[PDB]
Amino acid sequence: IAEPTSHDPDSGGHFGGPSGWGGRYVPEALMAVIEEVTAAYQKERVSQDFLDDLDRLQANYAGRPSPLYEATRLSQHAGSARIFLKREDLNHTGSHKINNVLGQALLARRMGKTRVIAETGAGQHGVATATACALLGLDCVIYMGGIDTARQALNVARMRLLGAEVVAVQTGSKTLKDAINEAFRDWVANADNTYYCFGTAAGPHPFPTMVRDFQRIIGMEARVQIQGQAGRLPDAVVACVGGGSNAIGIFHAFLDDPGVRLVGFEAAGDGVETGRHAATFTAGSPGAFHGSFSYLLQDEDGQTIESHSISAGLDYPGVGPEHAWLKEAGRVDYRPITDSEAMDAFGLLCRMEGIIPAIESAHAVAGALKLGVELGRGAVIVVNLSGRGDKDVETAAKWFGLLGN
Amino acid sequence: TSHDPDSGGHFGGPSGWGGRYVPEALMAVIEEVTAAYQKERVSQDFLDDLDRLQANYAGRPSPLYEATRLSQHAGSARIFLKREDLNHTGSHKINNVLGQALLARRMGKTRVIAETGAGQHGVATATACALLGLDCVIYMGGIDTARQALNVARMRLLGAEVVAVQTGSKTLKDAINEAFRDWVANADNTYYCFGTAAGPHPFPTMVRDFQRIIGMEARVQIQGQAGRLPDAVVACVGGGSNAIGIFHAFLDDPGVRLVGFEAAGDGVETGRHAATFTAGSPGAFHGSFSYLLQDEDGQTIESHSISAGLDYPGVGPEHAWLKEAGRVDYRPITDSEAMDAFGLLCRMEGIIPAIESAHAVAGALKLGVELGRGAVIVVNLSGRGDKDVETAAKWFGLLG
Amino acid sequence: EASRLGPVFDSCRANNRAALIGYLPTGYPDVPASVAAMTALVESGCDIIEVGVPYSDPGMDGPTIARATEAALRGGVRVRDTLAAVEAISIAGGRAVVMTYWNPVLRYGVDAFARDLAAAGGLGLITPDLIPDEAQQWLAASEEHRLDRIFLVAPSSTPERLAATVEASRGFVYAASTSQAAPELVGRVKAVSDIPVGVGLGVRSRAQAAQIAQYADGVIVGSALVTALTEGLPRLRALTGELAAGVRL
Amino acid sequence: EASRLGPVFDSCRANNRAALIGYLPTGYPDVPASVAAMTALVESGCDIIEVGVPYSDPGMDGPTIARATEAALRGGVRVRDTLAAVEAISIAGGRAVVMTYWNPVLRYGVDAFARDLAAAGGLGLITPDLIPDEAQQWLAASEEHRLDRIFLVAPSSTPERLAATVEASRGFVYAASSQAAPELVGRVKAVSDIPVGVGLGVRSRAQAAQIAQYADGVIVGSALVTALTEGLPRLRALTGELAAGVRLG
Ligand SMILES: Cc1cc(F)c(-c2ccc([C@H]3[C@H](C#N)N[C@H]3CF)cc2)c(F)c1
Ligand SMILES: Cc1cc(F)c(-c2ccc([C@H]3[C@H](C#N)N[C@H]3CF)cc2)c(F)c1
Repeated sequence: IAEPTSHDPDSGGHFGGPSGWGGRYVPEALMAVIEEVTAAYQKERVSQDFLDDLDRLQANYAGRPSPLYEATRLSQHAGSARIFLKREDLNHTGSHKINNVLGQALLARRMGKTRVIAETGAGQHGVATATACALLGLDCVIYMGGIDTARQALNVARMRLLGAEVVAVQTGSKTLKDAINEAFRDWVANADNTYYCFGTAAGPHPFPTMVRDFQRIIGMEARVQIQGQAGRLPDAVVACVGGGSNAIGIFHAFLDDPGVRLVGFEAAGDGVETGRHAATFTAGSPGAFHGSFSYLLQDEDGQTIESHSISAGLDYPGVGPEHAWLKEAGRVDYRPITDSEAMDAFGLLCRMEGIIPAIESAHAVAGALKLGVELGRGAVIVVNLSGRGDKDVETAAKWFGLLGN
Repeated sequence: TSHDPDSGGHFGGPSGWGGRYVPEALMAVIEEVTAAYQKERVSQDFLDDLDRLQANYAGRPSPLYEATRLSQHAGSARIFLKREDLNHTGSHKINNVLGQALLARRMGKTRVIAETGAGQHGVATATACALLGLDCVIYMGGIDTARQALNVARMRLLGAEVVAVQTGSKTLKDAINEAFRDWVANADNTYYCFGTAAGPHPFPTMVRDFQRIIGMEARVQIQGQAGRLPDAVVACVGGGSNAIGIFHAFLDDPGVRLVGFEAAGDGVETGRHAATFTAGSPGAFHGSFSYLLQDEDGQTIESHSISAGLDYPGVGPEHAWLKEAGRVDYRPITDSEAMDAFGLLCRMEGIIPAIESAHAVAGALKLGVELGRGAVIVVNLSGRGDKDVETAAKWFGLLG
Repeated sequence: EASRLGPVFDSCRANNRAALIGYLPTGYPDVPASVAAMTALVESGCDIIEVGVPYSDPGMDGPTIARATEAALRGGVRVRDTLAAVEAISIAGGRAVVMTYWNPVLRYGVDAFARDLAAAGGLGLITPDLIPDEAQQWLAASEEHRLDRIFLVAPSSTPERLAATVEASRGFVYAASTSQAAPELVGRVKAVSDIPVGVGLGVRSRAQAAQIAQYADGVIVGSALVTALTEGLPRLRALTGELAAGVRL
Repeated sequence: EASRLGPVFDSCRANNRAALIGYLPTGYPDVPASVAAMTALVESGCDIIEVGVPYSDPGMDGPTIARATEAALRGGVRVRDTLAAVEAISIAGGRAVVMTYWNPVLRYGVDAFARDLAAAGGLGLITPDLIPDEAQQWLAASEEHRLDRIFLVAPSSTPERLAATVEASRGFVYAASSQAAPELVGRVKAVSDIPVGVGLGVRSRAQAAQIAQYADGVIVGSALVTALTEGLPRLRALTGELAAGVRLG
C-alpha cells in the first residue's frame, strides 16, 4: 500500500539533522493550521481509503499511468545515448502539477476545509488548483502577480471558467514570490476554513514531504517502465528543478539504486555570471525563505534577489529543502541550463519527435542531451517531460522569429 | 469486415453511399493507397508499430471517467466521458494521423499533405510527420490562417510548411480542394493524409479503422466500471471520424443507442448552421456520395458554427448508411446549448472541453433527462478546449 | 450505332485538320453575354462547343476558369441556363456538348438531365469527376437518350484503367494534362482504340493548336477563351479565328 | 538573573501605566531621517523602540510598513544601518530592540549578530518568523550575549504552543492580533508573569488607553510610519498622544 519513509524528515520537518534543511520558518499565528494539516496528512497518507480515492482520480480522471517514450530520433544529438521521456505532458491539464492538486484537494475535503487558496506564476498551478477545486466542489481563490495577470489574459479566463476567483497582487515585485506572500497572508487570516494548496515541494513542514509524496507516482511508474523497455535500471534520471516537485517525484523511486545518476537542471537564464538567472544551487546560498531552510538567491544582507528565466516555472529564487539535503549528501547533482540551451532543446524535440515540450521541461531535455554526450553510446537516460508546451508556443514562436513584426 | 464496403467503396448496396467520385488522374494513387492499406491492414509488423505508438507516444488507452457532478444536470443519468482530450496533441485526430503516416512511410512516399480548418488536423499531421521524418505541407484556409497564427506557428515549430489558401471562400472545404489539386500533381511522392472519415474509398473505411480503438476500449471500460453495456453512446459529428470511432464496437449491441450530435449554429431554422443530416441532402462531394449542405442546383452552401471542427458542409458516407439503416440517430445542437455545456463541464468536473465536444455533452444532458435516473451514457469527449478558451471567454464576457 | 460527334471528326479528317473544341462557362460574365459568346464561337469556326456548368467547388479547373464560374455563380447562374445555351448553340447550327461535375447532375436527375440535354440539341457529356466505375446510371441514360460519354484519361492512368475508360467512352476521349506527356497519352489510347482523342494543354496560340493537331483528333481550348472574353467579345472572335487556323496546319 | 527589559516594565507598573513600545523601520525615508525619527521617539515618550530591519519579503508586515520597507530597500538600506540606528538610540538615552525576519540574521551569522547588537547597546530581538522550534542557535546566542528574546503568540495559538512560546521568551511576549486581544493576554498571564505587549493597529490615544487596561505594553508601528510620512512634527504629536494613553494615573 503506502511506501516506507526511509528518506523522510524528522517530526520538525528537518532533513539531515534537527538543525538541517526544511523545518518551519513561519509565524506562530500559522502554527495551528500547519499542525492541523500535518496531522491530517499524517492520518490520510496511511489511509487505504484515501489512497484508493487518489488512485481512482489518477487513473480515470488524470489519465495515469503516463507512458515512457524512447525518443529514438534524439539519440544522434545526445552522443548516441538513449533518451526515455516520462510523458507527464500527457496528464490532464498538461503537467505533473495535477498530481499535487489532486492530493491536496482530497486532503482539504477530508479536513472539512471549504475554501482553497493557491499562488501561481504564469498560471500553471492556478489552473491546476482551480481544476481540482471544480472537480471537488471547493471554493477556489488564486493569487497571481499583477505583472503576470496583465500578461496572462487567457489563464485568468481559464481559472474563471473553472469557477475560481483571481486576485491581482500589486505589491512587491508583483510576480510569483509575491503571490506566495499574498496567499500566506490570506491563510493567516482565514485558517479556520481555508486550505493553502501549495504549488511545489517547498514551504514549511509538511509541505515538502506531502508534495513529494503526491509526485512519487512518477518515479514509481518510470522505474517499472524503464526496466520493461530497456531491460535494466537506467544510467541516469534527470529532470528540471524549479521548486523541485517534478524532480523529486521522479527521483525518489531511484534513491537507493546505487548505480543510477540523479541530475537536476535549473534555469540559468542569460547565464549564471550575468545575474539574470534562477540557478539557485549554482549561484545561491543556504538561507530561510518561504517557510523552509534551503538554498535561495540572496545578496550579502539576506535579501531576495529577483530571478529571471525564459520559462515561468523555473523563474523562482528558491528551491525545496529535500533537494538541498540530497545535494549536500551527494546523491544528486544540480547543473545549470541557459535560456538558449533550453530553446534549442525545445525546438529539437518539436522537429525530431513531434512533442512540443514545456520550456521548463526543455531545460531537462537540454541537460539530458549534454549528459548523453558525457555518458556515451548506449547510455539509458530517463527524462521527466514535466509538461506540454502549448502554453509556451507564443514565447517559442517569438524566439524563433515565427511571428515577425 | 461485417460493416465494410464493397471493393468499390460503397456502403449499403443499391443506395451507393461512398464510392470514388474523383477524376481519373487520381485513380492510380487511390488504387495504390487502397492496395497498400489492405496489405498493411493484416501485417503484424504494421499493427505492432501502430500499437507501440498509440501506447507509448499517444498515451493510449484513454480513460473512461464517470462525471458524477454532471448527473444532476442530466436527469440523474450517469454520464461517462471517454477522455480523448487526454491524447497527445489533445484530440482523437492523433489516432488517424499515426495510422496514415505509418502507411505513407510503408508506401515509400516522402511527402505528406493535409488540410485543416482552425489547425487541429494540421497540427496532428505535422506531429506525426515530425515523428516519422516525413516532409509535411499543410493547406489552411486564408480566413483561418489570418486568425490562427499560433497554430501556424505550432506546425512550423514541428517542421511542416503551411500554405494559406486564397482560392474559393478561403475555408476548410477550400483547403481540401487545394490539397486535392496538390495530390493530383504530386501523387508520385505524396500521400494525402485526410482528416476525417469522408473522401473516396478507401478513406472513410481506413480512417474509421484507425479510430475504432476508441470504441473498443470504451466497450471494455464501460463493462468494467458499470458492469453492463451502456444505454447510449453519443458523439459529436463533423465529418464523422470521432463518432464512427466510438460507435463501431457497439454496432451489433442491439440495446445500445447511438446518437451523433451535429452543429446547429444559430439554429437550423436560420441558415447559419452545419447540420448536415438535419438540413442537408444526398449528393456527391469531396469524392464520396453522402449527405451535404447544398442548394437546389447541387452547389455547396456555406456552413456556420461557433465550433471550427464541426464547421464542414459534408459528412462521411458510413454515417449516411447508418442513418438510412436506422442504427444511429443524428440530432442538432445549437451554439448556445454547446456553450452552456462547455461552461457546465468546466465548473462541475474541471474539464475544459473542445467546443466540438461540448455539442456531445450538451446532447448527453438532453438524452439523460429523457432516459431517466441511472441510465448509462458514454460520451466521446473528442478534444480538450484549450484552443477554445478565448472563444468561450468572449461568449461568457470574461475579457476586459 | 455511330457516335453523335462521329460525323464531326469524320468531316475533320476528310479536310486534313483536327477539330477545334472550345469551352466556355454558362453565365460569365452573365447568362446573355455567355450565350452571345458561345454563338460567336460557332461563327468564328469552332467545331464543338463545351458548355460548362459552373460548379461551386471545381476541383479540376484552373484559376482562370474557376474565377469565371465563381463570377457566374455570384451572378445567379442556374443549371437550366446551361440547357438554354445548348439550345441556342444548336439553333445557330453549332454542335454543343456539356461539361459538368457530377453532383449538379445527381441533383437534377441523371436520366432527366440526359433527357433535357438531348431535347436541347446537346450531343454529349464530358464528366471530369465521374469515372466509369461510378457511371452505371450515366451509361444507361447515355444509351437511352443517344448522347456521347466523353470520359477522361490521364498520363498516370494504368493500362487496365485506360483501356476500360477508352472502352466506356463514346464520341471522343478527353486526354487531360494540365511536354511529351500529351502525345504519349494519345499514343496509348490509339494503341487500343480508334475513338477520336481530344487534348487540352492550355492552348493559347495558333502555333500551340497546330502542334497538337499533328497528333490529336481534336484541340481543346478553354482558359484562353475565357481570358479573351474578359477582354471583350471582339478579342474572343479574333483568338478563335487564329485557333481555327492552327488546326488546319 | 533578570531580563534586559525587566526594569522598564517594573518602572511602568510602579507609575500605573503601560510601556509605550514604538516601531520604525531603518532607512525610511532614508537612513539619516529614520535615525532622526527614532531619536524623536525617545524624546517624545517611547519607553522601548522597535528598530525594524527592512526585509525584501516581509510576510507579516501590513501595507503601510511594507511600502515603507520597500522604499527603504530602494534607498539601499543595509543591515548594518540597523546596528547604527541602535547605537544612536542608546546614545540618545533610549532603549532599542530589533525586529527582524530571521534570514538577515542567518546571513549575518546568529552569534555574530547577537554580539554586534549587544555591543551596539541593543537589549533584545523580536523574531516574527522564528518560532521556538527553530530557535536553538538564537537561544544560545541570547544567553551568551544577554539579549531578550521576544517571541509572538496569536489568538489561534494552541494551549501547548502558547505555554512553550511564553516559556521560551524573555523581556516580554508579543501578543499580535473584537475581544481577541484581552483574551490572548489573559491566556499568557494564566501561565506566566512575563510582560505582555499588544499590537492592535493602534493609531490613537483612546486605543492605547484601552490596551493599557490589560497589557503591560502597547505596541505601535503602522501609525508611526504614517505619522513620519507626514513629517517629524506629526510623529512627535502622535507619540505624545500615545504616551498620554498608556498612562492610567
Ligand atoms: C505552503 C506554504 C506555507 C507558507 F506559510 C509559506 C510562506 C512562509 C512564510 C512567508 C513569509 C515569511 C513570514 N513571516 N517571510 C515571507 C516569505 F518567506 C510566506 C510564505 C509558503 F511559501 C508555502
Ligand atoms: C482523401 C481525399 C481525396 C480526395 F480526392 C478528395 C477530393 C475529391 C474530389 C475533389 C474535387 C472534385 C473533383 N474533381 N470536386 C472537388 C470538390 F469535391 C476534392 C477533394 C478529398 F476530399 C479527400
